[PDB]
Amino acid sequence: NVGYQNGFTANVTTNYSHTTDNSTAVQDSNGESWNTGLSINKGESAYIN
Amino acid sequence: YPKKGLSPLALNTMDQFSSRLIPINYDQLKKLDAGKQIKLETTQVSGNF
Repeated sequence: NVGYQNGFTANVTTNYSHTTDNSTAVQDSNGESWNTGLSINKGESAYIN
Repeated sequence: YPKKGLSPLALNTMDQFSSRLIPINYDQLKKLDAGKQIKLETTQVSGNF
């Protein structure tokens, strides 16, 4: 960075860093289901008397 | 003040002890591109004898 404060001024900065991390988690689940359905045969489908 | 056959002086050297630079907009730049020029004017001086 450069600028003007009581005359000209300048500054050069360097930087480095190193981070670590760890974590846990727990997950639950529940569910239901329904199902209906039809079947048929086209041809030979009906009986009579 | 620099005598016969020397180097010139400086104005607003970047140091501890200066003043700000003088800015020019686009219009006065265009006027310098045209035929008007810059006059230096010494209002009043100060010395001793």
